[PDB]
Amino acid sequence: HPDISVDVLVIGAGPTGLGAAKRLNQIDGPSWMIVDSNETPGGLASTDVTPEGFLYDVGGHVIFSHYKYFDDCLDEALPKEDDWYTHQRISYVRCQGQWVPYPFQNNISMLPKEEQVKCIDGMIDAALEARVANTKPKTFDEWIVRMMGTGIADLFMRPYNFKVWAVPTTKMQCAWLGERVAAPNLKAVTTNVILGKTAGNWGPNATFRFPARGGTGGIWIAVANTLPKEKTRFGEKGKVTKVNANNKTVTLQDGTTIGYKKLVSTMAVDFLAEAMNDQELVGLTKQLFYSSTHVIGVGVRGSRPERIGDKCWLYFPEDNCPFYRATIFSNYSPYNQPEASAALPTMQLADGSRPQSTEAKEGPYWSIMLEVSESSMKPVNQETILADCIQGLVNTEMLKPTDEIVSTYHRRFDHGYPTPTLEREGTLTQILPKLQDKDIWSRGRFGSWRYEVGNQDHSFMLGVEAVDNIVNGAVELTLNYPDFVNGRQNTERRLVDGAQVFAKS
Amino acid sequence: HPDISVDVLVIGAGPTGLGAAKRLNQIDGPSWMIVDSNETPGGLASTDVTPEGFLYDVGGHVIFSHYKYFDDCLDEALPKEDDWYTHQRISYVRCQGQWVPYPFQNNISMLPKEEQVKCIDGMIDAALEARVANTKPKTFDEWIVRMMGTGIADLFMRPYNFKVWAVPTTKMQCAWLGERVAAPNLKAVTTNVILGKTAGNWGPNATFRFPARGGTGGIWIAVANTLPKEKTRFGEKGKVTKVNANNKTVTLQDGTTIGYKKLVSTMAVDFLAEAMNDQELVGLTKQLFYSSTHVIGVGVRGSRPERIGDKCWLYFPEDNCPFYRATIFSNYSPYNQPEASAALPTMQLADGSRPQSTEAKEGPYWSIMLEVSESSMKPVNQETILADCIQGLVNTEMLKPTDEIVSTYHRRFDHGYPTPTLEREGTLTQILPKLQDKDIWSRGRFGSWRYEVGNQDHSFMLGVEAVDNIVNGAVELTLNYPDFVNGRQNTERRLVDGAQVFAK
Amino acid sequence: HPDISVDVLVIGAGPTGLGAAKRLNQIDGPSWMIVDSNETPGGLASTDVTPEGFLYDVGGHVIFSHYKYFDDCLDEALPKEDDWYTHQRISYVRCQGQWVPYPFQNNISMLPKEEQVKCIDGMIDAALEARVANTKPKTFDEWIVRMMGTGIADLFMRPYNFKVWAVPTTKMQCAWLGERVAAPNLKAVTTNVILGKTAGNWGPNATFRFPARGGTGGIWIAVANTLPKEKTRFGEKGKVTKVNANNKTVTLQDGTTIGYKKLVSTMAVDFLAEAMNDQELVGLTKQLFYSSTHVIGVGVRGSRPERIGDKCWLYFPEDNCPFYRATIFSNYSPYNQPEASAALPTMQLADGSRPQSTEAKEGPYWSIMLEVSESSMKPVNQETILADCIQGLVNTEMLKPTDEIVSTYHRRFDHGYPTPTLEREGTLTQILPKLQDKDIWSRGRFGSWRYEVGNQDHSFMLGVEAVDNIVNGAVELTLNYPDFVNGRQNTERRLVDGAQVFAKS
Amino acid sequence: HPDISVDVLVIGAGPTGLGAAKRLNQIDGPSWMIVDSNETPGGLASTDVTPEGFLYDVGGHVIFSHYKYFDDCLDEALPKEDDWYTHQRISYVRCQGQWVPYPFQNNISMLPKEEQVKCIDGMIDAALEARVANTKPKTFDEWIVRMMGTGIADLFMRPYNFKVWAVPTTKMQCAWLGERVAAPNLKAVTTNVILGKTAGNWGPNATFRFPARGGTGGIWIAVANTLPKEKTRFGEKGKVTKVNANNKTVTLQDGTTIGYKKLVSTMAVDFLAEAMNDQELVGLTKQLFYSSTHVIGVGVRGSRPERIGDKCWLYFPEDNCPFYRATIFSNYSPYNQPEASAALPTMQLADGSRPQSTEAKEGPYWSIMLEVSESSMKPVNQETILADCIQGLVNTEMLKPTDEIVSTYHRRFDHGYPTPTLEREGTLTQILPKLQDKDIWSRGRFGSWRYEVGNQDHSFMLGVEAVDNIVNGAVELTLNYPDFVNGRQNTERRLVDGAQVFAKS
Ligand SMILES: O=c1ccn([C@@H]2O[C@H](COP(=O)(O)OP(=O)(O)O)[C@@H](O)[C@H]2O)c(=O)[nH]1
Repeated sequence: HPDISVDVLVIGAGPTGLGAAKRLNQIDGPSWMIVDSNETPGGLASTDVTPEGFLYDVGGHVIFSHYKYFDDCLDEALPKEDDWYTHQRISYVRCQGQWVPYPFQNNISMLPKEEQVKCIDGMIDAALEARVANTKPKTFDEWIVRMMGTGIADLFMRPYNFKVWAVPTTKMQCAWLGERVAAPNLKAVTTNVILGKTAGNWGPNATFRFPARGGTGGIWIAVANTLPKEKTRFGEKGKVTKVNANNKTVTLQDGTTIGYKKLVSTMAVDFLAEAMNDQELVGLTKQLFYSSTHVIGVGVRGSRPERIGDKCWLYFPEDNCPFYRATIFSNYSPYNQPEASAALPTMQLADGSRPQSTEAKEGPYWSIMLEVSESSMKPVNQETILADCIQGLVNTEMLKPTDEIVSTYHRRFDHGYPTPTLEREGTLTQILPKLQDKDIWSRGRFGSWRYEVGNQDHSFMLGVEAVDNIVNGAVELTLNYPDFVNGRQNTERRLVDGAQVFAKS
Repeated sequence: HPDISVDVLVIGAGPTGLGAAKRLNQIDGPSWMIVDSNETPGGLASTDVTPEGFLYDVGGHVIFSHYKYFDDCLDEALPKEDDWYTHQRISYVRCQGQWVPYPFQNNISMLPKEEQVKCIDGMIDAALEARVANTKPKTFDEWIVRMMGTGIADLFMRPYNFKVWAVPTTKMQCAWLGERVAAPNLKAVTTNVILGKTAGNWGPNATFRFPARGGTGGIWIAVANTLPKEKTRFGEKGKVTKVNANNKTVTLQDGTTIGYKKLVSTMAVDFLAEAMNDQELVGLTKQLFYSSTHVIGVGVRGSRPERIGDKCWLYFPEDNCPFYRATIFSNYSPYNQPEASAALPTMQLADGSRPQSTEAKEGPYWSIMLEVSESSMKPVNQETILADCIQGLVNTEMLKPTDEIVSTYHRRFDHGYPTPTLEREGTLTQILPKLQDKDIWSRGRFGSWRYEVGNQDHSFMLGVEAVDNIVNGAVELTLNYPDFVNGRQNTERRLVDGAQVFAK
Repeated sequence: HPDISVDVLVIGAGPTGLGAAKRLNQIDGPSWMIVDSNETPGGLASTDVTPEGFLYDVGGHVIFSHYKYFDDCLDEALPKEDDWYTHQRISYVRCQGQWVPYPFQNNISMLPKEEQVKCIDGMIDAALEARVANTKPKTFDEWIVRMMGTGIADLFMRPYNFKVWAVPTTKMQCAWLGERVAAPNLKAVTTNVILGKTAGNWGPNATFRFPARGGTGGIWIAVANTLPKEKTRFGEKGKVTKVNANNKTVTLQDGTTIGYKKLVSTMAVDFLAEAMNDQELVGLTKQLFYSSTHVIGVGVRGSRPERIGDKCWLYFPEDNCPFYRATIFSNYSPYNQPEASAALPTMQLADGSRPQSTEAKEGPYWSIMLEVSESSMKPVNQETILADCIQGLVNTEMLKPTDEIVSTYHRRFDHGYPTPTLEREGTLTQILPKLQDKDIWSRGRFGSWRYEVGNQDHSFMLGVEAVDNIVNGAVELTLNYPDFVNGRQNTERRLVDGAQVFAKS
Repeated sequence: HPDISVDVLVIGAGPTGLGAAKRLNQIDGPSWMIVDSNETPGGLASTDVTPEGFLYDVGGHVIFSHYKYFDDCLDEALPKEDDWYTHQRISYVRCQGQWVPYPFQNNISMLPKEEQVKCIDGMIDAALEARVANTKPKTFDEWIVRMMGTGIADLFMRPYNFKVWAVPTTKMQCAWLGERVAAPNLKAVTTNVILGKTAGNWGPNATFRFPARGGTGGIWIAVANTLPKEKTRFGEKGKVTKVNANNKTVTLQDGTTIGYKKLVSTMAVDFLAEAMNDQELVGLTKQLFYSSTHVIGVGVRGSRPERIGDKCWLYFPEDNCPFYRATIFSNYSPYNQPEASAALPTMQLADGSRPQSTEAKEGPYWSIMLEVSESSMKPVNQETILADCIQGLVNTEMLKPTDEIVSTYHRRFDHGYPTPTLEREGTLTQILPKLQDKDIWSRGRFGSWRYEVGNQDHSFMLGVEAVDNIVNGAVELTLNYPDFVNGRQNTERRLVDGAQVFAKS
């Protein structure tokens, strides 16, 4: 007999695991428990803070929900109006020393004239071939050339996507992008070139809210707080070291054993294979691909420069900086960095030289969060990446050479993005059903490895829907039909369902 | 305060209502109750019998299940292997003196060559056009011609569908057919023509099962029997006459009042609006279109003729018979008609003449079930339709003039098919949201009026999913996404889910 | 027996007849003569002069030669370099207050933006449609729309062509336009729009030459002059009144009769039929359609205005003027109008008002030549047309209200354009063979009624080739295969052929 | 100064040279003469006879004319009705034991059902792709696949064409085939498949005439006979050995020199380059490609067998025989082989065995003429080719093993077909104009190397038109525009033109 027995054990307390927990807690039927090796829940949706008081999320995190259930839980956890800030998405792409509104492909109008001709010519060729196309594109690259043409492909899509995905567009599938990659309309785009008009509204994150305190991690801390504490085990005491799939037993680092009837595993599935000592699973998970994410944080002295303004996040396709994206993190909340009266010495100027004075001085302060991808196809020198990011901020004119840096942050996240490679699905349809036969629901950004349903809401609902399948025979819609859930408002499932209304009387 | 109060009230005990009831019974949470004006549950999935002992379903009823949950409930209701008979899905199209295997286009080698030429030319035109198509068809008619070409459309799908729907194909939408591209398989069709080959779309793995006893209606009696009797109210005592949606009160014919928190209504939505005395909904539901169904049954003396053979159901595009479909119902179960030793007098011969003798003779017997549609655009003379069907049987060479008819059956079903008109969705998306705002789940063949999710399995699951929506916040997939549920096997939901395992 | 007998009789001494005569003269085999009712050769390629000394051709006459033989004859006729002036082929379209360089579509950058948008959108439709087109257009109108799209077609080619042909574009065939595919050059059009530029289809290479003296008519006087005078009969003495086909006899005004073995007739075929008293051919030729041409000339005082500049001919699609084309005729040669020292009084101001003085003043002078079409489908008030044209010049900003007009000219030419109606070929394939069965070669702008080979060079060569068919069995390429002769370098036939080189030895 | 001096020298007296000569003789202006290294004119349109009395043309030669001028000359040369026989083309393709009516691709209906499926499927794929194609095929092979599909390509077009052309279809251009390779109509072909109908009327030689005596060579002997003998020089005395383009002098084998002003050369252009001692031209002509033709003749004892019947010529794509074509030469004229009363011993049986006796027996007789191609890509064993042909006749059931052969013929013609390679036009555009600038008209099947205009009537007219260009400035239409001359009735040029009629008066 194990030290503990539950009907449903949940491994991991990032958004996916917390979703499972919240639904299990709502249903209030089967016995359950949730573990995490980190004292603080949140996973990749956590927030660090530097010794100088600058917060950094794990790169640009912005909340946009496809589901009422997710909204209910966020609202329950942070109920007050002042718990949140609402923002309009101000996003641009850096091209030829100018800012082009996102998305690039919908704003050819803001490019130099020569590039406009190249881009429109390409789009015209794409339009004409699309008129007689009877096959579907097989790769990301093919999709790009078919929907946008060579000009936009060469000028932006190919270099940008390598820079973020850390693999070439030719290596990726194209079934994942319905809600990620705007397909430009030939008429609309040439119309906007003629009129000198912009088109900045595409996509589900054109408007967003952000938590007032604690960064994104504050959401997940607060959501986890609504759970019955005795059913949680966060910390070294919650680290899973072994999974015995055959005896339905999990063993924690400190030796505690947990018996389960059903397992919801949200750890990276490659890690799960290893913990299962299941060599067949290990070899299959090794066929999957992922990129690592470097997050670099820079804290800067001074009121917000006019050149920065209300910008939220910014894309960098070009080669004068190593990061693919920058977020003006100080625009998301005034509590993402120190108050103006906080005294901090300058650590260095942006040009890398030492400050004239070592004296602690006041603010105000603003804050830039940078992301740099890494993979076996795109190596990164970890020792120079911080300095390279800062010089890149100078190169791109985000920072003046004389700007004063009062805080820095660098952290590498090994599992950053699950790459939509050509091989992904062939591999997953071997992995998942083999786990499913053992009553293991492997779910989440790396639990199920599907980026198109890899945001916080998707993740949370992967957890919720796993529970709903386990208990109520629900369809795992988010897991198996990304375009379906992303294309509709999912209003049916609520934090209070009829089951609870009826049972209360 | 009403005589009875329940959390969820279910109106109607056809497949849809029985689905709601089965799921509620499984969940064993909220209180509930199911009513029907008929003593026998089953609705349009019920079965009649003539005084001569010949059963007739409400027209051809062949089960193809898209759902494990539905299978679970059928298996539970009729668990024994000898409760069912299995058959291949054998069907033909009657055309120009031939039984052409379905699908029609793969079998046109049976037609005269000159006709084959016109068919192939038309399908070539359609394939060339499909190659450069950049719009979807807007009408059923457009969809038909783009798939088949002119000549083939004119021979089968066009005239057949008018005889079925009782409205022209030019007046119907085509989204209900699903997302498949409307385009010919030119090579498959031309290949069979070149080879002089025929081929039906059936075989050892393309089968259906039919209940051994009581016809299709036997399934629903069995399913209903698994319910707690006290939570059902079937018959005159269960007829709903008034629905006060603001009080959430329903009034029965005998005067009994039922209070509910949520209503699952499976009656025809047009009757619901009348029962609600809601003038806006009456006006809206009166904008929907439907056809009535005449079911004609003919019992015949003799062993099964070779010309009939293993045929299951048959299509009639031509105008030498009024029915659009015939079913050799005697092929579905031996118990659909009397045993061979049963003695019955001949009522008439197939050509209408009187029999030589009035004496009762033995069988064996076989049985034909016919369907004729009726709408404002296609009237039916109820006084001659039986005789006209029987003449139709002679014209189509199903019966010889000498065949001895020993039983006849005719019944008209007012609400038979809900029509996928071009206007349907424009109307439904005003009716359904309004009923939803009043906590009324109107669901079913005429509850929600969507033919593409209008079979027994869809109907059942419409009731199941409505309850799952009410209780567990489930998505109503069958209701809103027919292509979704029809394109996959729905395995997740079971008669025994985790929740019931953990509870015990 | 007739008064005169020849092998080959040529009726008409316009370019077609002169071509026939030049080839007969070169061949110097069969006997021949050429007659004309006019003492001056040239036909519709003649030139008038006003009492004030302003020359006017019969509307804008610009030579583009497809044939070496035609070049040879023009050179022989006017051999000196100073017999010609050379000009670039400079033309514009008057549209919405702008002079848009030709071709119209490559220059829509001059139009307002919202209109550019509508033009480009329509041309995009046209390009997409052209990509899947498997049929040839059947009318002029369909051809226009397929080449240009709706918006651009509505701005220029549609209203302009109605004003030219005096019949709707929907009533004309399109084979006469050549074999080129009716499809947009979308990239060239959007590229000039994107670059905001203009560009006409002329330059140092795209030029025409124009006779230094006597207008276009000086060419044909000089060509005719190389003929043996005794073989010509020009004037009232040369007017044909009767053609007896069955007897092969022609009768002139003064009662003179000419017998022939072969007849080359260049008179309007409908007139030929009348002259033949052939009721059947009369009935057929009346089924042909033609427009009449009003030529209006305006002589103006002043040096050439800057706004006019080097413009040569100009197109007018809009209805603020009755003319479809204007020519800056004073730009073709300084001898098309009086020298600056010549003195003329002002007849009226461009706004119609009387001049302040009636005194004769000096120049310099410039000159405008306008064309107005007329047909049953489009009447012309011959009494107001001059004044309407002059108002048109003001409306189109060609003339200021103050401009001083010193000379006016108006002449109506009954057979002006042979119309390429949908019916034209069905009628001509009945007419020409019947004439051919009688050894009658009916050829020329109205001799054979085919606009696409209705220019000076085509006409001249129609006569040349008819003679060559008569004598040497040559194929009549120009007559029967317009696309062939217009698409190739016609260098084989020369004014001096082997036959003449060999004979003189 | 040279021994002889003429305005126009014609080298070669095959159809092309005789065409030149006939026209120079009709014009009767410039002096001229014609020379040939052979005493009997006719070139590749000549006829041999075996010692046993069996005639053989140089492979299947059948007369079909696009030109009245050609007709006039044949009719003048052989004016009597009994000089000619008229025949319906009866032509088949040997495929899988069956005779498939010509053209193969229009008679899929005669193939076995399984092959019908493969062929139609292929034609369906081709039709669908052709619906959206916007590029011309570049190679013969591409054209084949595009117009007929892969089933017919593999079954018939690819093996058959290598077998005639002696190069693979991938090496040839496709601009030459308008009148040679039928493009099948999907509806028509599948309709005949369904109805079991044949379609055997395609093409310009569906009906033909053949001279009653002397074989094809009889025509050119008779045509040459109409020329002034003193202007001809045929035999060793007329063999050109040297051409000096700069001096415009030709040297014959016997040392005779001839000065010309204009040269019409009809010898193979590669021979001309060598004779010119012009290394640059030799180098260019070596870039052309040609196949050699082996003609094999077999005379057979017996009345015409029923399996042969009225067959004219037959095609053999299969590798069970070396010949690409067989002609039933005895069907063309009763005078192509001996009378029935002639006694001839049996030389061999068709199975290869010697016959019993040397007894000379009577006929009647019939005759098969076979063609085998050869090139550097397709060697032929000359020592066995006769026996291989005869065994081929047995494999294809044309001859029974016991058939008695009474005469055999074999001759190799070095230049047989000028191959339409991809490179041909590029090379000819460097060759022909260079010769033209030296007053050399190189014309004919190997004079100008263009197969699409390589028939007897084409060749003749290339000579006629060259003279017409030289004397009268005519366009050389056949040479430069094969589809033009092949698609029209060429009726204008006659043996008696207006010129001769007028001068005779
Ligand atoms: O059934 C047939 C027979 C021949 N050809 C083609 O026709 C061409 C010309 O052959 P033809 O015998 O008419 O001319 P010849 O070889 O005598 O020059 C060949 O190269 C073949 O490719 C064809 O398309 N279908």
